[PDB]
Amino acid sequence: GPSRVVYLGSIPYDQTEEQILDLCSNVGPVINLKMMFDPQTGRSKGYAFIEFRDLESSASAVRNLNGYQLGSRFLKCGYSSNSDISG
Repeated sequence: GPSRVVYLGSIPYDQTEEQILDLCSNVGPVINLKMMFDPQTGRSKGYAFIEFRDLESSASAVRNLNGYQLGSRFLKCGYSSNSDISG
């Protein structure tokens, strides 16, 4: 059914968690954010899970961030679940 959680993919590898939190906060209030990193190098894997406070905000993220041009990359954004953001 509906979800507060989205995935955000194709993120430039140099984007920080702070930057992605700013991008998402613009869309709406964020209550959790998990950026994926390589366990050894710490290098970004170029995707994240974001949980918004409400359903309107996650829907807005899917609408506004899917295909959003961030530097040279085109973001992908769709619905995810509690399982994804919890690991």
